Amino acid sequence: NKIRAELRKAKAARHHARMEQQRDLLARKRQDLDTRELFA
Amino acid sequence: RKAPKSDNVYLKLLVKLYRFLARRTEAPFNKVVLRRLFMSRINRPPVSLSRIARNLKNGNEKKTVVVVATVTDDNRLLQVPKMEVAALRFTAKARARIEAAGGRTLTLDQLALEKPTGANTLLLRGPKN
Amino acid sequence: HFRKHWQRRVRCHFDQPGKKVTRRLARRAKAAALAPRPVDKLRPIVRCPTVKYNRRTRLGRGFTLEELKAAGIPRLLAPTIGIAVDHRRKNLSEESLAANVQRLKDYKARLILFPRK
Amino acid sequence: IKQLDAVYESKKGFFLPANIVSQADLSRLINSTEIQSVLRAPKGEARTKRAC
Amino acid sequence: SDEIVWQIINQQFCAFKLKTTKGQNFCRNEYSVSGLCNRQSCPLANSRYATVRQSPKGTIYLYIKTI
Amino acid sequence: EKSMPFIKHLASSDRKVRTAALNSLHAFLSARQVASALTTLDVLKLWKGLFYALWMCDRAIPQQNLCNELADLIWQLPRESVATWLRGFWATMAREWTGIDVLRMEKFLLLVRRVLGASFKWMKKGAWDQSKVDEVLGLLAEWPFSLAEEVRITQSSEKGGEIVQKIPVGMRLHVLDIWVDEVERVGLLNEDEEEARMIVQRISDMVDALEQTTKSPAVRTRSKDSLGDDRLPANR
Amino acid sequence: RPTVTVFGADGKPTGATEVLPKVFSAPIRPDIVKHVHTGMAKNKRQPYAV
Amino acid sequence: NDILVPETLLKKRKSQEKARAERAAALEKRKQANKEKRQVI
RNA sequence: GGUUUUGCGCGAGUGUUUGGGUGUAAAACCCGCACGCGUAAUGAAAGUGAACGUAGGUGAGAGCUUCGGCGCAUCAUCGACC
Ligand SMILES: [Zn+2]
Repeated sequence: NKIRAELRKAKAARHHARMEQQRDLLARKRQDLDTRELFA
Repeated sequence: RKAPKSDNVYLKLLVKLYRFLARRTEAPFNKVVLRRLFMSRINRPPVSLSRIARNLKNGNEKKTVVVVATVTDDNRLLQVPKMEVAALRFTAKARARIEAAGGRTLTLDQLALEKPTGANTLLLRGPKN
Repeated sequence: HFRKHWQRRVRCHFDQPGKKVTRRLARRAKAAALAPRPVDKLRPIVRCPTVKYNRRTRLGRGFTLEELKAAGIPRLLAPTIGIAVDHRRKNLSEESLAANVQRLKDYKARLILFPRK
Repeated sequence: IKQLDAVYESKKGFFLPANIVSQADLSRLINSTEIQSVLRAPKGEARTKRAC
Repeated sequence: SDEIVWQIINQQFCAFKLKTTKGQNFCRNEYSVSGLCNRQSCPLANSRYATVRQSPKGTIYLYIKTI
Repeated sequence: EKSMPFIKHLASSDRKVRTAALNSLHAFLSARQVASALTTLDVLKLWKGLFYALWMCDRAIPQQNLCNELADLIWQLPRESVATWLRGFWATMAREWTGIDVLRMEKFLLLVRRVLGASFKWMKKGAWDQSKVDEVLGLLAEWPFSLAEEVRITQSSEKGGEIVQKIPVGMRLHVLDIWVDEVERVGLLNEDEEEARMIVQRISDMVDALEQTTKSPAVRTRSKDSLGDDRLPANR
Repeated sequence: RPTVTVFGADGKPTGATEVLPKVFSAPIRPDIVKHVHTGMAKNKRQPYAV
Repeated sequence: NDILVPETLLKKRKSQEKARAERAAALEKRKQANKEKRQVI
């Protein structure tokens, strides 16, 4: 039962790590002379 | 070879440019760039900012780093130094990080524009397989 | 895995835009029937059971009796104003109970009720 | 036109591509002062005379 | 974009092209000096171009196009 | 800030509209107080507008006339703003050098030659004002004959950002090819005038230092040829 | 070119001009246009069978 | 109204003058050298 | 359903088209949440978990060079760590 529990915990941890990676990617993507304004 | 395998008209324009440079100039830089342009994609592996910075660490700074490939941003590299990078294609993240660091993103046509003989240049390749 | 007669048991999807427009017409017909009312009933905020999806929340089946009583909406009158009621669910947590109470209060504050006949 | 601007900035996950060539004029690229200066002397002509 | 338009007009399609089995391709554009579709004379790929044409009135004119 | 609505009509596609916008800019440049208050950002917008106006100019003779007028505006601007005018011109040229196809490249090179000659013949009065000579030579030392690769525009503070502009080897080669012709046209190649001799000697030292310090073989060879031109006092 | 002129109902310029978007400076790739066009033309089809 | 010669054509003409001078010098040298070659053979 | 190669797009991320919005209506355009593969491995398992050295040196090595010297990819050896 501990074997099965650690398997389930590992799967959940992998999914959570993927979600955190997506959040980190979102954060990273968050981090007058131009023609469109001068000739507007 | 005889004809580029790529179907990109701009890649063929670059091929014409570097054929002319290789024929009318004794530059091994121009010759190797022409051969690498003739190369296929899997024979042109992408290079990373971590790789180019690790090659730039020594006194080779202020040399224009030249790679005929896609320059990809590497999340592992935390700080990007100032550098002038000229490559076939730049990913959006890589170009943005280079510009934020203060470097200069160049194309191969402007590379030939500035230094036709590849003076003060640092040639890099990607990892094979 | 083609041991059996997939020739006799292959079914295609050439009617995808037809089913899409049929579903749109069906929801439009429901809207025409319930012209001022919303097309779908209000549903509570519940949590995904399994450990892999604990931190995420979704929509439930219906609101709890305790949540309805706390929000001040009668059980027999909530379905008539468009609130799904689930007698099987239990709160088991003040956090979820308060979240659903806040949702029901927002529904009350955004709802306009007409006076019968 | 004013809405082409808005929609092409509004499309998520897509950016206006950066082209591999900056100066599209290959005639500019070849017949330029820097290139013509850096080139070496020609080894012949377009049409070569027959020797023997 | 003269090289790009030349590539598009020579490698893909040309509404003024009449390719023959006799080894020469003809250009139907009324402002082409030569009757052959080639890089030197293409009115579309050569932004700066010149042509000579005759009016119905017997008068001859020269035409200039610039980028 | 400054209200300058004529740049749009300068970039417009009608020759009459562009001429009217150029005359409006003539009146603007004549207006001394605004000319005294011209900043670097302002001169950058004006020279961008004139760059696109020349870009839109079609025929050879109109192009020559427009280039002459663009060169002649310098005597119209005041003393305290001539330096800003030339610096903004050369910043615009360095920013837009590579984007020009050959057909408009000839006329832009003619404009560069004309403006360089205009600066040299505005250097005039010692029969040559040393302040003007110093300004022009400082300009030539910074943009044309640079010991570095980039030019720093604006200053760094809480009220301003950054302009780093690289100097094109093409503009370097052109100035190395036309400075001898322009000094001959303006009259610094007279051996009697000691002031002229000192000025041309300073220019020769500038291009020579460029010859030893540069890292572009094209720049090296073309500077050597420019120094080897037989019309210079040294090689004669 | 920075701007383009606007023409009135009579075919003569109104006098107003508008800035061209960057989609008109975007690169031209006939090969990709070809591939997407064949994909779309096949995407419009309806099936047939005996 | 004389239509000045383009700057690129000026550069071409200077380069062509240099090329003609080089060609003339080389041709004269080859003439002389061929003379001594004929004598020695 | 697998696999090799060419081209193309993006790129440590990528795939709109289950579906929803939209429409000049089986077209075209749009995307909110998931999901598929990949971006760290090993051990039968408990589980543990990738820097001592410019992520190491030495020698080649394309290429650049102020001719003093710098050295891509990769290989062989001696290393370091999990
Ligand atoms: Zn044709």
